[PDB]
Amino acid sequence: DQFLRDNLEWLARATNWAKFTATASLGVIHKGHEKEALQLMATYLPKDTSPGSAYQEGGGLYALGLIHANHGGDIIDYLLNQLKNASNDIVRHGGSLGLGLAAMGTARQDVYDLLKTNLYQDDAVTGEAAGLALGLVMLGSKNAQAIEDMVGYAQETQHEKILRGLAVGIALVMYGRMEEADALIESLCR
Amino acid sequence: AVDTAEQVYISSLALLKMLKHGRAGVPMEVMGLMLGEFVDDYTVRVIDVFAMPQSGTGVSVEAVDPVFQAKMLDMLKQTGRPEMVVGWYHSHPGFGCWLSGVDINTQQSFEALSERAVAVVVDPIQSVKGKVVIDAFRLINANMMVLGHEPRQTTSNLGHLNKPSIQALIHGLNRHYYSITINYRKNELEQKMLLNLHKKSWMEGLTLQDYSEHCKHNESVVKEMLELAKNYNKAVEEEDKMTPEQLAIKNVGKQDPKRHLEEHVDVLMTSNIVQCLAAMLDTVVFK
Amino acid sequence: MVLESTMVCVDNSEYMRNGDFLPTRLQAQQDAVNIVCHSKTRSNPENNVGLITLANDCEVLTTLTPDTGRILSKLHTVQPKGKITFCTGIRVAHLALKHRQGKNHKMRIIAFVGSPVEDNEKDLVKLAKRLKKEKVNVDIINFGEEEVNTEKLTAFVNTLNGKDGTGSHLVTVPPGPSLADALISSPILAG
Amino acid sequence: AVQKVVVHPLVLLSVVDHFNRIGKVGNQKRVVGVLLGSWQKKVLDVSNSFAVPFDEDDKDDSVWFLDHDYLENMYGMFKKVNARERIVGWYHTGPKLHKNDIAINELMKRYCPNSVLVIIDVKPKDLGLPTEAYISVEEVHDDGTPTSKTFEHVTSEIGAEEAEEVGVEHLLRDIKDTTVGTLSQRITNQVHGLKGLNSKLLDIRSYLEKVATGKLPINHQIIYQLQDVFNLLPDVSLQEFVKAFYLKTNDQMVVVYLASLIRSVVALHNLINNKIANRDAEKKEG
Ligand SMILES: [Zn+2]
Repeated sequence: DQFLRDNLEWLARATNWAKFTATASLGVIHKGHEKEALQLMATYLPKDTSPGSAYQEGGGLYALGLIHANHGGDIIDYLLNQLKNASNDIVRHGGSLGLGLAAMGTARQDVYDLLKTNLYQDDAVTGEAAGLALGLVMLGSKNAQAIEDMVGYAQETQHEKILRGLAVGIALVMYGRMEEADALIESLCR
Repeated sequence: AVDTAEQVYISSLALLKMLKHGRAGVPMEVMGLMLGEFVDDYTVRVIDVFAMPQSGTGVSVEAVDPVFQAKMLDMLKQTGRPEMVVGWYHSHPGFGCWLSGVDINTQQSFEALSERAVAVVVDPIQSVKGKVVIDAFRLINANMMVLGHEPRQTTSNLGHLNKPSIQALIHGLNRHYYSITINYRKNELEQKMLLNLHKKSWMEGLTLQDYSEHCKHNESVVKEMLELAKNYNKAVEEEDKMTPEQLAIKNVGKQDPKRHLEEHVDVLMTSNIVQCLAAMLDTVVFK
Repeated sequence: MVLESTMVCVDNSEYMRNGDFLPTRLQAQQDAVNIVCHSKTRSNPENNVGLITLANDCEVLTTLTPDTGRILSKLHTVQPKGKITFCTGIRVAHLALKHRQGKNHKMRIIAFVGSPVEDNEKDLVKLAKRLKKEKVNVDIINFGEEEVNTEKLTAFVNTLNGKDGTGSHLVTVPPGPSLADALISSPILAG
Repeated sequence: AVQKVVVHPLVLLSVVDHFNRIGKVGNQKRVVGVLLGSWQKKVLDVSNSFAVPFDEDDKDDSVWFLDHDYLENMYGMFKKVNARERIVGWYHTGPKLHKNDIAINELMKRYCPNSVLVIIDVKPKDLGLPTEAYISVEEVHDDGTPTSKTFEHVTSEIGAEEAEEVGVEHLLRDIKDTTVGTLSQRITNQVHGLKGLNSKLLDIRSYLEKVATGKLPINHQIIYQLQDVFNLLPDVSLQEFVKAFYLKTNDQMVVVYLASLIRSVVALHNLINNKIANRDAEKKEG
């Protein structure tokens, strides 16, 4: 990528979620290249230098999640530890998305637990974060307690983003179910 | 500093006090105050609305009575929830509910004290039923002339709020001001019962009385309006039989039709009221 | 200062209309309301004091307020004719104490019993354990004629609180002629 | 006196949102507040209201109190901002009034000559138009007992004026409006009919249950006269009720005759004109 070299003042105009997407494209163009993708970004790494851009450092782990989707490696736990470290909820935005997207289709267990205690941190913009993450890890599993807890957390919460993240979350858990899902589809539609 | 797309969570009690305080002052513009809680920058809620008394100075920053605020918040302390004040509102029944010079003259005071203090205006006149009407205003910071004036991010509620683009003179305030989105939160049980509360109009008063009052009249004296309807039969259909011949002269449709369609079909729907409710007599009279 | 809400209870029983307390118990308990309202005024400004009629029907005419002016107006022409009722007289002031806006004020009741009561010992011990659960401290001052050296009322105050609870004190009228000011002279200095 | 009251959705919600106020903290009893009425005429209208904290012991189920300073200066607040508004009474959420609710009205009779108490319902269930209205009146009795107060029921209706119409009419967003002539009258035939069935059913269930359990009185008084009013009209033919039959048949004559007339007119116009523009569009294009 020459992008940051060819366009500069446009990237200096970036503010708020712009630096999220800016460092998120870093992972879209680096999609694949599983080996050096972590160390090659050291200049663009999710700092966390604290003149807070913090949607920046959230989008950095988002970039690492876009590359690590489907199969993956210890970088998944590398993002998991950083989810348990640094700040909140700015890390969970793209970080938990990285944790859930990398475990997508793998039917990961501990992610469902540590995302429940992460879901209880009670914020708004992180609503879509844990919702899409928990929906990706459970893809095709058609589990029970996962949808039960996602539909049980939607009451006391005041945010509509946790409703939409859990909307696609309980939507993504069921794939190719045909008439098997219609039992829940009747309740969701009614 | 940081700016993000804003959403105003409103309570039905707030909107009720809004239009009620605005309807009692028509034509004269009144002055209220908004009550609620600031959760964060990108979301805000108004959980209550109370009205300020009208004074001789008119609508002005001095119209707010400090001893009224002290005694009201004390009356809110003995009330269940004593939430802190947030912002102000004033109704504009007589015109298109645009902020005047005094509205900004009190806005630098409300932005001084309170960080946000969103300004809301409401009018009964625009729509009698099917529109939110009301209005929304927030004063942009003049100290931001250095940086850019065009946030936010997550443009969803923003680009959808701008439309219609709200005329010219209103969006003439889009310079130095900007609107804010309003959504109705449920609270579905109360929204459903209050839904049926106004449905008592077109359904029935008790859901029993008014169409048992249609069992009171019940063709009474409802045939008098059938005699006027059959006079509309003779009237409208004697000129309706002149239409198809003229259609053969002018060859053919003048676009048209005169309409001069439907109508007494509804009179026959009252005949469905005739057959049904009179068939109830067999149930009423026998046991 | 100490935080609490004191609810004074005048005795409207028909036995309280006699002039044994000079010149009359009406003005005697009026001065009793005078000394309790002025002492609580000299105690804390945040103390609000209402009145309650114990005998016959229990109704508080003056909503709980720090100003005793309306209370002093109800002391006149009160028409205190009726049969003394005890069990309800404490609970009616307890409901008036649950209407307080501020919850930092302790619940306190002062009442005057000048008449023999038919209240059974089972009723006062049920109110005693009920006030134990509700923490309410009641300081009663016995006026008028009653059972000599009142027992069920003394056992009511005893069993009302404990450990310490510092506390509920009962002041009974001595068996001798005295002014009402001399009867209230002891409680105002020490409870 | 007071015949009927007009209860706007604003006052009802003003009680129910206070049922959220003290309902989040709970627990038992009911939401009681001061009712602000508007009297233009014998028909009563309601616009605004305000609620006051209230507690009632059970011990002592007859003990009740309100904050008069809240009633005083807030009335001074609401009368200030609006000079047309004044208190016509109080209200509570019931659902069924306990015998102690009388003395509340007797205390505020000094504020208003006649205070009408409005029972309301925070959770809609049955059977129909919610809440209730009771006016304070002394009817004595036909038995000459010392005068006692049994509140007479005032019929309550829901209405609005202008802005209160604007808010709720946009807030429905639920069912078709109306629609006039088709679904409207027949759904009302279901509701008013069936809710009239279970009304008198459960009410006649109380008629027999009160005789079975709850005596005395209970029965007397109005039982013998009210039940005979039920026995006023059985009411069947012969004779003149047979004449009303085919007379009603003679009434449906005209309307259904007109129905066939509209059928001929609608079929004539629409079918002829449509086939014209149809055959013409086909023969010209094809
Ligand atoms: Zn103005």
